[PDB]
Amino acid sequence: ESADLRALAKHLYDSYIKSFPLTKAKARAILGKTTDKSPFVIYDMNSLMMGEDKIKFKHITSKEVAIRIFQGCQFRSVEAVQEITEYAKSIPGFVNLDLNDQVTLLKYGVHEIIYTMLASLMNKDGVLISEGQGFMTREFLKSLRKPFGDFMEPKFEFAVKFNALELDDSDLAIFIAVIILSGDRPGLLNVKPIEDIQDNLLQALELQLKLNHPESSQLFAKLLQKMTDLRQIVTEHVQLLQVIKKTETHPLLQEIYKD
Amino acid sequence: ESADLRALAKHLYDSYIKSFPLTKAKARAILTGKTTDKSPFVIYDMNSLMMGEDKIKFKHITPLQEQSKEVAIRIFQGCQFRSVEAVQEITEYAKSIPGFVNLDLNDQVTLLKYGVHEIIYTMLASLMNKDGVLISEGQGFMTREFLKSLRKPFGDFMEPKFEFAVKFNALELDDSDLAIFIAVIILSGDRPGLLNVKPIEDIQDNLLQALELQLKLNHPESSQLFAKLLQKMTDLRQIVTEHVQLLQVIKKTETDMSLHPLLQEIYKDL
Repeated sequence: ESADLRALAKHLYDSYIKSFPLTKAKARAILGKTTDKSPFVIYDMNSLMMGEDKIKFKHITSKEVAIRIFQGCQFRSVEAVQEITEYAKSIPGFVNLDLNDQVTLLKYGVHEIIYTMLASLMNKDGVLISEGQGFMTREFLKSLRKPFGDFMEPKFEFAVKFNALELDDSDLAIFIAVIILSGDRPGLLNVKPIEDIQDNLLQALELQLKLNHPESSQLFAKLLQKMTDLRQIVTEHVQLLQVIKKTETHPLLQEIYKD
Repeated sequence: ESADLRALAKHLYDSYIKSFPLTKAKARAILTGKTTDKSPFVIYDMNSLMMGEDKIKFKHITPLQEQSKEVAIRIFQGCQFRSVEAVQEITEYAKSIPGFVNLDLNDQVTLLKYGVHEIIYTMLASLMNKDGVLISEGQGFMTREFLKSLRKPFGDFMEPKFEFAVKFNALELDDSDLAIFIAVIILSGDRPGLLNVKPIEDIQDNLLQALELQLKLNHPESSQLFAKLLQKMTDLRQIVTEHVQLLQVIKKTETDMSLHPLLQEIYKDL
């Protein structure tokens, strides 16, 4: 009954809160009033350099600033992937799946989930970095050299539209689960169970959206159609990655942050 | 009330039958073996193609020297004007979508500019099965294999269409479903360049409501089909792009073959 879907909804939520440090609620308060610890604003080359100094960076140390930002973005991408992999393991039924299938789903669902949540740390003027301690302005990012100047923009554009839906953490938890249980990933050895689980997640999400957003007409449908926006954001990111790789192309560091 | 939603479904289904000669119902009866219709002539090779001309009448593109005005090109020019026809048909359909003609002239053109092809492959599926596709109103049937064996660049145009058609057809949707779905596709508020997005989103929202009702009523047992169908809109975007790159390869592999102006204009695309 309803209960069953809510139980699953509460579960994914609590699981989402444990797996992810910076939630959308927290990020919003930061982006948002809660004035008494405003983030360090990076909008300048000097801002950046004071920032790397003042604020905390576990990924670095004459090498373009542009190239050191893009790399950073990647380093952070790899952290999120572990957070996501742990959360996926809490989705009822995910572990019982063929181990290879689990790997393929994660392998293809990671970018989509990464960008969905990035929107939670974004607004039309910038993004939260250093897991909330900072805020890199959109203008500063768009301001980087040729290939690197337009690498976050497509993401900011998606964020503005996705955020229009005004979803919250409890909404997003079920949503990212649906994305992981995608039966159309290439190489899947057994689609039925995956598809059988996404179906159950889709009902939980639909009910969750309806109880959580009575007035928000057909929100379920609008969210599901934003899933194309992501696919395009993903296809489009691997393309710049192509370009770049014909700019830049440590050996041990390259192995950890492969794709 | 849902009564307003059913009326809307009934209305769109009606305009759909009126705007599209070859429906899915007719397409299937011809493909499966029903007496309600006749058998198609099958084009599975170079010679069936030859024989295809007499029997099957298209006039579109019939002979132009040996396979030199290449069977490939000839088939392509044909598939071009068929596309042009579909566009006109989808255009006529769109005019009946409540509210669509009441929008800014600029947006109407932009909605069709981007919705047309997504609709063409959605509907083209009804004319396909893992083995081939109906051509010339269903009079003919061209094999997936004949089509994949063409000149280096043209043997790649239809495959991702078949690829999509097989999974999409797995949904077992009928004409009453597609009419509302096709409507939704057109009323896409996120199209690039839309001056007014709001009037459009309010119309799609109602259509989404109509489609949502339609599915659960027409497909009682097919769980979450509504979400399953919406997610299909993704495979559609990839069909389009995938194809634009090919049109770009064509535009210069063959500088002697012409592209229909209509199709050309709709192409400063996505």
